[PDB]
Amino acid sequence: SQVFGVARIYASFNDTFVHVTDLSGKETIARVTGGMKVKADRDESSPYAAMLAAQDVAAKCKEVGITAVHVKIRATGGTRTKTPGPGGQAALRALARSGLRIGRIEDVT
Amino acid sequence: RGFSSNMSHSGSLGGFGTFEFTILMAALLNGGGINSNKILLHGFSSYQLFKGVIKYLATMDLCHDGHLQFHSNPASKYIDEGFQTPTLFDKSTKVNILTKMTVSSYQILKEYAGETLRMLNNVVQDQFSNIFLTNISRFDNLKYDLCYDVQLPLGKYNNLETSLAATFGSMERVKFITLENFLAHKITNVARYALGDRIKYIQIEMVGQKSDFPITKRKVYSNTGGNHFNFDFVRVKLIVNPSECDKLVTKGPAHSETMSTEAAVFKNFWGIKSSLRRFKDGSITHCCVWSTSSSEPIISSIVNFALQKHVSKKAQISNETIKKFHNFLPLPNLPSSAKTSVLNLSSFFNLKKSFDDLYKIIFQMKLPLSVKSILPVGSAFRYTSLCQPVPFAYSDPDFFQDVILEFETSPKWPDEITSLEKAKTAFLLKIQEELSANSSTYRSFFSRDESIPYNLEIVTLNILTPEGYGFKFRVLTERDEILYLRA
Amino acid sequence: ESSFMTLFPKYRESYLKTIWNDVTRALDKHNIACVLDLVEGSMTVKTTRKTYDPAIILKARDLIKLLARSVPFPQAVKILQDDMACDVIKIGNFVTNKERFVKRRQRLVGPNGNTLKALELLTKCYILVQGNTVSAMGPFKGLKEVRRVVEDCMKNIHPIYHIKELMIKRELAKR
Amino acid sequence: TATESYDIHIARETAELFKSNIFKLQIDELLEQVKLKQKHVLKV
Amino acid sequence: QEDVQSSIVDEDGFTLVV
Amino acid sequence: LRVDEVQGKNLLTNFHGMDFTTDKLRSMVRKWQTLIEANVTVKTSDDYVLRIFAIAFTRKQANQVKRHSYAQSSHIRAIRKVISEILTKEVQGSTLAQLTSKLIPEVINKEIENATKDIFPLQNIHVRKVKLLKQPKFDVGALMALHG
RNA sequence: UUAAUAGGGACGGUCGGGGGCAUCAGUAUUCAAUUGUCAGAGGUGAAAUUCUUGGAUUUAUUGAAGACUAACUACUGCGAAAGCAUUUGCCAAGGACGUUUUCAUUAAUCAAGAACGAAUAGGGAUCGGGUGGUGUUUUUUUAAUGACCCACU
Repeated sequence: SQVFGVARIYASFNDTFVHVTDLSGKETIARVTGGMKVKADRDESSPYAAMLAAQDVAAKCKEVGITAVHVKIRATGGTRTKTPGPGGQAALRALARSGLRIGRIEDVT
Repeated sequence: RGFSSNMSHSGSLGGFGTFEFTILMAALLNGGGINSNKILLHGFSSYQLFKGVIKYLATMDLCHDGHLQFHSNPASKYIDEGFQTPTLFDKSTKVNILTKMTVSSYQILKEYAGETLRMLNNVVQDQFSNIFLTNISRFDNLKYDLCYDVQLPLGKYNNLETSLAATFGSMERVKFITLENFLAHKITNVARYALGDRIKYIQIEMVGQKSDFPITKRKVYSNTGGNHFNFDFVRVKLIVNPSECDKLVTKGPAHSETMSTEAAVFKNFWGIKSSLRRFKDGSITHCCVWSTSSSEPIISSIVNFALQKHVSKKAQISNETIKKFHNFLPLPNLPSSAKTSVLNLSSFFNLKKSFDDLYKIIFQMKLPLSVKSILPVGSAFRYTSLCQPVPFAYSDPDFFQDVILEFETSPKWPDEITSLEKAKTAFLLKIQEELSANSSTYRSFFSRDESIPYNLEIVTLNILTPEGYGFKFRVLTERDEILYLRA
Repeated sequence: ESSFMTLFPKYRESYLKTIWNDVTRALDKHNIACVLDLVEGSMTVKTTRKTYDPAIILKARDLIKLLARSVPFPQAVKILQDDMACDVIKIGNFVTNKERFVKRRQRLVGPNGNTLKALELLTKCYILVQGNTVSAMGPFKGLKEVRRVVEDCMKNIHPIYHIKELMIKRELAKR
Repeated sequence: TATESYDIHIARETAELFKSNIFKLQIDELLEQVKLKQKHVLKV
Repeated sequence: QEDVQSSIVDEDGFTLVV
Repeated sequence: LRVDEVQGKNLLTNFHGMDFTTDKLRSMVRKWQTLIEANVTVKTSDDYVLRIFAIAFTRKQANQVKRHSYAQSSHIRAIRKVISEILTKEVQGSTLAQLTSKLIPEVINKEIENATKDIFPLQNIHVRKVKLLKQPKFDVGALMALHG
C-alpha cells in the first residue's frame, strides 16, 4: 500500500545523526543533521534544534515520493555511554507530527 | 576418435594425425612454454610424455587465443595471439603444420583433449578401455547428438551460379581451390552463425567422398547426388548445448539509433525472421521468435531456413529419426502440449505448486505429535514419471505420489508393529478429521499398502486436490528399524 | 506492535505485586497494555492500537527497567514527563576481586551515604545504587557528570577530585 | 634449486605412481598385442 | 504391567549377552 | 537476503542469514541460571557451507525450594555434545528450500528437547543465528525452482 | 603384641573460572579498499586544538591487527599465596567422599637454609560426596540414566 524505507536515527552525544535510506540501506536520501541548523556549538544535540532538522528531513522525503518509513534508533554503544540522546525523541516526534507513517521500529545499539 | 592426417577442409574429420602428433611432441621436447620452458623431457615415460601432449592440447589454444612457434633447425615458444586458424608454425621451414585442420576440428580436438585430460586425472576408476579400446566413430548417432541429411543436386559447374546462393568466382578458386572446400567453409559459416550458442560443436561430412581413382583417369569422376562432385550428400553432425538449444528467441544485436554492421549481417541473414523485441529487462533488440514442438526441435528449423536461404534453394535437409524419437513420447493431455518443447517440465512444476499448497496447509496443523518432516519421494518429484502429470487424470498408476511423513521423536510409538501401524492409522484419522474439518476443497480417503510382505496394516492417506492431483501419505518412525531388525 | 519486557528479582516481587495497579494507572494514562508474569518474574509492556505517541514506550522500557532495579515508584514515574533523562550504570565489568568491588562501592557511597548524596547535590540527580548497578535520573548534563564520576570511581581514580571539582564548578556558576 | 624441483619430482612421482604402474602394465600388454613381426618387415 | 515385561526383556538381554 | 538475478523491475533474492532481536537476548538471560551456547560448521547437499549457532537456557520446575537451580558442569559437557549430533543429522540433506522450512516452526528445537529431557529439561532454546560463507556457484537454473 | 579420631600409601565413581600444551567462535575498535551520498564533523561550561569537497561524518560490503570472554558472575568454586571465567581435545596432578585394601609411631611444631611474590554448641543457608525412600517426574517405549524432594552423615 505504501513505499517504505528505514530512517535509522543515530542519537549520540553532542550531536544526533539521521539518514533515511532505502530498505537495502546502501542508498541514502536527504541526510541533513541537527548541528547544521544551529551555530553555537553547544546546542548541536538540543531537542529544539532536533525538531527543526527533522522537519527539513521530512520535507525532502515526501518531495521525492517516499511516503512511509521505519526507523532503527542507535546510541553510541560499544565502550561508550550506551544511552540514547535527548533529541532522539525529538527527531522521532517531529517527523511523526509531519505526517509520515510509522511501524515496528527497533534498536541497533 | 576418427582423427587422421587427411584433409579436414574437404568435409572430413582429420588434419591432425600421427605425423602431426610426432611433430607436436617433438616440438614439446624443445620447449613449448610461454617463456620457452620445456613442457616434456627426454627422460619421461610414455604416460608422462603423452600426458604432457594431452595436457598441452587441453590447456593451450592454437586457433583463436594463441599459436606455437618452433624451429625445425631455437626453443619452442608459445605466443598468445591466434590467427583465427589452427596454427603450429615452424620458423626454420616457415610451415604451419595444422593447415589441414579446420577450426571446429581443433575445438573438438581440444574438447577430447579435455575429456582425456580429465580421464587421466581420475585416480579411482579405469579409463584405459575408454581411451584406447572404445570406438566412438563407428556410429555418429552415438558420437554426435544430431545428424542432418542434406541433399544437394548441384549439377555441373555452369549450373552453380543458378544452384549456389553464394558466388563461386575466381577468388574462391584462388583461396578455396576446390568446390568442397568453399562448400564446407561456407556451410560451416552459415550454420555457425545460424545456431551460435544453441550447440557446442559441429562437423560437416561429405558422405561418399573418394580419394582413389585408377591410372586411366585424370581425377575422381562422379555423378551421384544430383551433381558431379565428390560426395553423395552432406551430413550435418551436431554437439548440442543443453542450456540454450530450445529457447524461443534466437538473440541478435541490440537495436540502437544507427544500424551497426552486426545488425545488417543479422537482418540480411534472417530477413523475414529478423525482428525487434522488448526483452524482459526493457532492451530493444533485433531477434528471432520461434515456436517449440513436441515432434521436433527448433534447430532443424534454423538449419533448414539457413541452408535453404543462404546455400542452395535445391537443398533437402531431413532428419526424421529424431522426429520419430520425439513422436514416440506419450503426448499428455495439456493445452499447447504439441507446441511444448521436450525440456519443459511445467506440469511437474504445477504438481509441485499444488503439493506446496498442500504442504503449507498440512504442515501448520496442530497435533499431539509435531510433524518432523513431509518429504516427497515421488517419481514426479524426481521427474521420471512415464506419463507427464495431467490434472484429474487419476487412471494412471503414477497419479498418487508417495510422501514420507515423520513426527517428532516421542516414546508414544508402541513396541508391536500392528499397533504401531494402527497408531499411524489413527494419526492419519486425526489428519483426515482436520482436513475434512477445514480444508474440504482437498478430498481424502484411506487405502492399504500390501506391497511390503506380511505387513497388511499399512494405510496410505490418499488426497485429491482441486488442482487434479493425488498423493498417498505414509509414515516412517524410528521404532520401525528396531522392530524389523529385532524381528 | 512493539513489545518491551524485562525481569525482576524476587525480593522486589511483593512490592511490585502491591503497586502494579498504580503501574497500570500511570501506564493507562498513555493507553498502553501491560502484563505481569509471576512464573517468569517479568513485566511486559506492549503497544496498543489506541496509542497517541508511540515513542513513550521507550520511556516505558526505562520505566520497567526502573522497576528492574528497585526504584521507588513515585520517584520512578518522573520518566513519563518530557523534561526527564535517565541512566542505568552497570558497574560489574571492572574488577574481578569482590573485595575491591566492595572497596569501590563503599568508596563511592562514602560513609553514611554522604558522598553519594553529595553527587545527588552536585549533579542534582536521583542516584540509587542497586548492587552491580547505579541508578541515575534527572538532567542530561547531570547524567554526563554522574556517568563520568562513577566510571572514574570504578577505576583507581579517587573521587575527591570530582567532589572538589564540581564544588569548584558550582561556585563558578554562582559568580 | 635442484633440491626443490627434486622434491616436486619425487612428490609428483608419489602422486602418479599408482596409475603409472598399473597403466604401465597396460602399456606392456597393449604393446605386446599391437607389435609388428619382423619377418613381414623383411618381407616388405 | 512393568515388572513382568522387565523380566521378559531381562531375558532378552540374557540372550543379548551370550 | 541476498540479491541474485533481475529481469526488468523483477529481482529475485536468496537467503543470506538468520538474525535475532536485541531486546530478547537482553531479556532472556535471567539472573541465577545457566547459559549454554553451541556452534558447528557443516557442508550441505549443494555445497553451501554454513556455521549454525544454538543457544540454550535452563528452566526451573514446580515446587522447587532453592532459588538458583544451576547445572552441574558435567551435564553441560554432555548436553553440548548431545545437541551436536542432532545438528548434523538434520543438515546435509535437502538444502534451504527444506532447511529454512524446518527452521520456521522450530521443529529442530523440539528435537533438542526430546533428547535433553533425560538429563535436565530446559527453557526457550533457539538457534538465534545462521550465516553463509562458502556458496560454490550461481546456479540460476536450480534457483528458478522456487519461482512461479 | 595391637593396628590410635597418630601418620603415610593403594583403588573406585568423581569434582574443580586448578595447571601445561593445542584448536576454535563472537562482536567491538582502528586502518585500507569499494558503494550510495555531499558541508560540516571532533571537542569543551563555552573557548581553543583536529579533520574535510582527492567527499570529512555516516551508510553497506570485505580483509587485517591486537585484545577479551558483557548479561549470567554469587559475600560461589579452586590454588600455599601470587592468582584462576569462549568451545573442544590431550597430558599428568590434587583433595574430599567411599573402603572389612596396605606399612606400623615411621610423628607434631620450628632459629639457620630453600622456592615463589613486589624484590562452648546449637539454628539456618549453601558447595562437594555418600546412604536410606509406606517418593515424585521425564516414561501411551520395553526398560532405564538424570533431575527433583524428605531424612541422615
